[PDB]
Amino acid sequence: NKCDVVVVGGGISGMAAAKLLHDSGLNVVVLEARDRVGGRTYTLRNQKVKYVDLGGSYVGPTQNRILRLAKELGLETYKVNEVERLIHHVKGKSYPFRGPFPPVWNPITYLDHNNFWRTMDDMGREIPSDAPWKAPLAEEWDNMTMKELLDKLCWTESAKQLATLFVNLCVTAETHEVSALWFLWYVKQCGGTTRIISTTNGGQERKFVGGSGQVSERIMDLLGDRVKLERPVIYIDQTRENVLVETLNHEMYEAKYVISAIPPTLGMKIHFNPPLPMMRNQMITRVPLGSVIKCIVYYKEPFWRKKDYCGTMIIDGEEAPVAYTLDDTKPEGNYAAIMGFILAHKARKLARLTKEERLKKLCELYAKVLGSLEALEPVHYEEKNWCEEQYSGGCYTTYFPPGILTQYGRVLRQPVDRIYFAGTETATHWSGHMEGAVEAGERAAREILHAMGKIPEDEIWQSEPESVDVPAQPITTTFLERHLPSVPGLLRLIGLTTI
Amino acid sequence: NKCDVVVVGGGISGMAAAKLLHDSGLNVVVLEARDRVGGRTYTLRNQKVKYVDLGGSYVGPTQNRILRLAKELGLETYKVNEVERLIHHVKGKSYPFRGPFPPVWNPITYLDHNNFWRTMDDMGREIPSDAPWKAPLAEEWDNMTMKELLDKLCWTESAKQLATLFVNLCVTAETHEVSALWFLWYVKQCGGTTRIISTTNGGQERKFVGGSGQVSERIMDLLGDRVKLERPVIYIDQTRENVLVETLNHEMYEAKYVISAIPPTLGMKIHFNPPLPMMRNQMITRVPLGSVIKCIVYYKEPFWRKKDYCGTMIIDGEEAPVAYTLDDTKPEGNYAAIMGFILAHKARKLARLTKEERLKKLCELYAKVLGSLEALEPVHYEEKNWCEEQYSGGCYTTYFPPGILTQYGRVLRQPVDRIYFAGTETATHWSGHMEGAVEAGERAAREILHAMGKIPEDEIWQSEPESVDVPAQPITTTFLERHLPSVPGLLRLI
Ligand SMILES: *[C]C1=C([C])[C]=[C@@]23C(=[C]1)N([C][C]([O])[C]([O])[C]([O])[C]OP([O])(=O)OP([O])(=O)O[C][C]1O[C](N4[C]=NC5=C4N=[C]N=C5[N])[C]([O])[C]1[O])C1=NC(=O)[N]C(=O)C1=N2C3#C[C][N][C]1[C][C]C2=C1[C]=[C][C]=[C]2
Ligand SMILES: *[C]C1=C([C])[C]=[C@@]23C(=[C]1)N([C][C]([O])[C]([O])[C]([O])[C]OP([O])(=O)OP([O])(=O)O[C][C]1O[C](N4[C]=NC5=C4N=[C]N=C5[N])[C]([O])[C]1[O])C1=NC(=O)[N]C(=O)C1=N2C3#C[C][N][C]1[C][C]C2=C1[C]=[C][C]=[C]2
Repeated sequence: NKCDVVVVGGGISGMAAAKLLHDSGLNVVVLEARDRVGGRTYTLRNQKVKYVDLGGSYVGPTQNRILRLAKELGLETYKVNEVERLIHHVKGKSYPFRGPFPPVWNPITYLDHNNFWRTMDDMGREIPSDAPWKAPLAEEWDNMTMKELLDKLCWTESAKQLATLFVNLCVTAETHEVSALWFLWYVKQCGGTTRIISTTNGGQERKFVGGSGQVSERIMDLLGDRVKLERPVIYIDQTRENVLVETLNHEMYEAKYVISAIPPTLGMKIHFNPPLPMMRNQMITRVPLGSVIKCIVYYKEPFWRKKDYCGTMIIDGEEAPVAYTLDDTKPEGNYAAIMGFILAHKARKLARLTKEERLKKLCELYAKVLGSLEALEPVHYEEKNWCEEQYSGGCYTTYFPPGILTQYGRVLRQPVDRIYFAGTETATHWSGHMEGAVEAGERAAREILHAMGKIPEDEIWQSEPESVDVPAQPITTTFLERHLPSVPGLLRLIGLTTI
Repeated sequence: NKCDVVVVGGGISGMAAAKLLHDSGLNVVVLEARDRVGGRTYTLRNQKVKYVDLGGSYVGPTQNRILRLAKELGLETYKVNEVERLIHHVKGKSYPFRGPFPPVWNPITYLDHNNFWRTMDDMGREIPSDAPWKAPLAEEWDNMTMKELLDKLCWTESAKQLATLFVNLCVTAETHEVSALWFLWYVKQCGGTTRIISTTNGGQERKFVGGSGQVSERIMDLLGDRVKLERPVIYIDQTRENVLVETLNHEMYEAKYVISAIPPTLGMKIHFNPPLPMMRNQMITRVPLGSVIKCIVYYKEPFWRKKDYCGTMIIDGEEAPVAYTLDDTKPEGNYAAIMGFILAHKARKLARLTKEERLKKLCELYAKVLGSLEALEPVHYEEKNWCEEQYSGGCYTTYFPPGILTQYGRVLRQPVDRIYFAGTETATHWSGHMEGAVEAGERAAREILHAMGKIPEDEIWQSEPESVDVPAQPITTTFLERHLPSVPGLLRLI
């Protein structure tokens, strides 16, 4: 019944919030809908895989909050394998490469590719991380989809195709589904195009030894019986002196404050008294999560390494069920595995199939891409379709369709009386990621500490010292990358010389 | 506790479903979240207005189901005033006109306007009403917004501005918010551009004497204590022999079948056991409702009629809080009033203001557009911001953002075990309207009758005889309207 703060949701954000509050001496309760904590993180354990992350998994440089929290919990990271060559598979052919990005040889195509990424980052610099709706061209950019932006910027199909895959992979949505302003904000607040996408020096550099689910689990261990599992919140009443929070199994909790640490749209599952203010009421119907099946195919050995492939495949084309893979082999070199994402519309399309049918399709794809018959001999398979989850709504995160972020973005983390808002979606750095979950959980907790008069206003948002274990190299450009013209730029230079 | 069918939602669709089932001899219970029935319809009564529709109000030709149901309930309609001239107000100036549509004089502009509406209807003919995702170009049209389509088709700013207002008014959303495929389907399934937008011979021809709220109210009267008010459904369990439906006030209902007669996204307010199938689970997060404040300003007299204006104003431009009005005066000629809609982003923008501030802005706008100081002297004001409604989500209806209808549209009315889906959103004719609410409620009820073996499969979908009281005139085109070239067409001919 009675406590200081009810935290709705026991994912990383809710758990990080509860831990901060608990450490500060408050009585906290975590109400978790599922029979488990972790939410969009889920580490499955069995003898065949030992452990496997079926949800969020990767951490990297500049994600200092999750790294600190995980380290404090006694967790270690290891590096995702990127020793050997990456593969870019396009028009039925594999092109192995080193360095972070697929090489482009055609001079015009090179100009187009260079300009596109540059322009994405250029536009991003005009977008405040904490207020994307304040960008000078916010309305213009919000009123077009990423598809329209690609159509305008990409003068080659090659660039347009790679850019599309980039969007699909980053936010598990189609280019036509998402606002350009939102996507540009999303990339920028993850440190830019290079940082968001890279393995070495980027968001995918590392995984936790033992799985990411240990973050939430070990916090639950610390909190003990303060975490209530199988307590979906159905009702929040703020009409009386103390906030009343009711669960589906007919329990009532009474608190001074509430943190909502659930995906924004899942706020819809709660009936509010009094009703939410108009802007939030409508916002939570406007913010879907993306669509993904995360699939892990196990093999006797990491055979791709013998062919000087690290296991990273960037796979273009409608026929390919999986557009991106990473080596998921354990740091010890055993439980050899390829992790692949079935993205956006393909998650919808292929969900109809059986698990065995999806396995077959993946193996046949990998055999082609790796040029290896061994890919047809899996020893085990695990998958998770996040679209089916009632208490997630999707993965990885919430996307904003055209027009929504400028109209409703302001209210995402605006408190509603005594309800404060956590969740990765409310983060200003690495939103959509485990890192953002930590930032948002701890910020929301500190908003409550400030409301209680326990800390000053300037302590609500707190900077994080850089990890000593995972230092960040800066993202650099060359002179040529900076100043090479776009395709229309080159054409204007031709026009002026001809005239 | 125990009944044959639980209907979730006591709007027109839920009520029409419950009435059909009740009339067939089944024991029905209606679980309604609010302390009233009617949902997106709401008729307020007081001495100042007598009655006023603050939600859905208008009915017209080809809406034969709502007309039949209302007539059976003892309701009558009257005609919205369109005797005198309509006004098109653009770039700060009022252009009175007769006939249904604002005249365009510039030849190039005329060609562009003519082509646009014609193209909208041409495209709609390729969109199956019962399966828009089966349109030949479904993906192409679904993957662009209405803004992109208008940008492609409209060679004049004049056409683009009127087309934008048309979209804003029809679906209370911005052109950039909505899928082109969905919007083209929406218009087509209301009988086309002329039918959806027209007062005389269209969707806005008539209102119910006494208010539209009477449809739901009178069905509640028939059903008596079978209607449970202030029973928001929170939980549906289909794991056992009978379906279990739980409400917020801790009541449990047990039924053979359930009809969900709530806006699709409001399905999110219910926790499901077992979980919903993946496609519906995600669909109900992808389908918002539009944004509108419906405002009615009352005057001593319908003074605009004296200036030979009917009260219809089509008002372009960002500064105007209200883009569209109709005369809301009673058939008797008293309680003179102008009904206006504050649409889409303007509903969001102006919601910050006080009721009094909104009244002032509307009166000043109407004074300008009507060229009448009398507009500055209101005697009363009523308004409703549908964006604030927990158990509606918005008005008038659900819109589909780009990419959604083709990917998820199939599951909108697909049964989930013993749950069948009503609500205007699931209609195939006049979806988004009170007519669609009736169609969907009666169809969902008949799906359950068929599942019980009471009626054959071919009786699930039932045709409706035309109203004798509100007959439909056909929508016609002229030879020139049909064959005049577009702007690019004229350029190719040059
Ligand atoms: C799913 C997923 C996947 C598959 C993958 C991934 C992911 C995911 N991600 C994301 C993450 O995970 C997230 O962000 C997190 O986790 C979040 O957190 P939060 O905020 O906390 O949330 P959640 O988890 O959801 O939680 C919540 C909770 O609550 C609950 N509930 C609900 N409702 C309710 C409740 N309770 C009570 N009551 C009520 N009513 C639930 O149950 C839960 O528990 C990620 N992230 C990171 O960081 N990393 C990673 O890795 C991940 N993953 C991904 C990724 C991807 N990546 C890719 C590759 C390449 C690239 C990319 C991207 C970009 C660029 C490049
Ligand atoms: C709001 C509105 C307005 C302002 C206006 C209008 C409208 C609206 N509309 C629409 C209508 O109203 C609709 O459609 C109907 O009503 C619907 O129905 P239904 O389907 O049945 O639905 P609702 O109502 O919503 O109901 C539901 C119910 O449920 C309940 N819930 C929820 N949740 C829950 C519950 N319960 C239990 N549990 C749970 N959880 C609720 O509460 C409710 O009750 C319309 N329509 C028609 O027809 N008419 C009219 O007039 C209308 N309005 C509008 C219109 C406009 N118009 C415009 C002018 C010119 C033009 C236009 C358009 C187009 C073209 C042209």
